[PDB]
Amino acid sequence: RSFVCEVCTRAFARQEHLKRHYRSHTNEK
Ligand SMILES: [Zn+2]
Repeated sequence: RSFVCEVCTRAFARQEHLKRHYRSHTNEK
């Protein structure tokens, strides 16, 4: 019911967190 990093399947209260979180998963900005 809340964004979830399909990568580490991490859920956050904010989207930015996810996005920014991904930054690590890769390097796409
Ligand atoms: Zn993740």
